[PDB]
Amino acid sequence: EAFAQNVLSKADVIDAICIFRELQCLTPRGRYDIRIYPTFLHLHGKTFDYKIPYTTVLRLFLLPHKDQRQMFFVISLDPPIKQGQTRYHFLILLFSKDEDISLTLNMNEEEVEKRFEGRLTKNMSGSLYEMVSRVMKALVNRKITVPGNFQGHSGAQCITCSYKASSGLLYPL
DNA sequence: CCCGCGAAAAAACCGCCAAGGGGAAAACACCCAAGACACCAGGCACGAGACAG
Repeated sequence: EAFAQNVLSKADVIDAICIFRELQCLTPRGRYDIRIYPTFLHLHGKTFDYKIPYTTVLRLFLLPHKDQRQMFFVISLDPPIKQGQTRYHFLILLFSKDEDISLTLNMNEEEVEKRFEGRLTKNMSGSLYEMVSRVMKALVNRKITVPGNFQGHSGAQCITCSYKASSGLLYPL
């Protein structure tokens, strides 16, 4: 804080709409902060960084976990973000239902009303996954797909099955 | 039906295979396995309980 104050005392600072710090990502793997912009999102990592325009997004999927304790937030990309010799077709995020948050936008009330048409507010609070879903919806306009009318025998909304030498969850959307 | 329907001499220009299907070698990528890098979250240590004792 002292260094920041010393910097501000000499600089003339004039941005991101909202910044989520450290969100459990599964594809790619690791903790990544997410900065929101009017036309894209900056996925900042401890080493690698990516920038996904909203024009590249195709679908947003919000799925529950088999144990009913976690939430999967999937973003379908196009073109896929590239990293050396690998291309990711989906951005997967993992959240916990008991992981709340309180966010405040970097905009004013009237500007938010004009931009998001009242879909968002200057200050919000609620579950982390709910907040991310609401923000991404208000940004992309695409509706977030949710599980259908399927309910497995174990009461879960998916089936545990293998695929390409790897276990995982299959959701009938 | 078969066969014939004059001796010839000179010149010129046009006629100059193309496809469908089978096979060989090559790359072209899928699948599988193993190593090395980023990192993150799980154990250890410490404070601060607090709650039975």
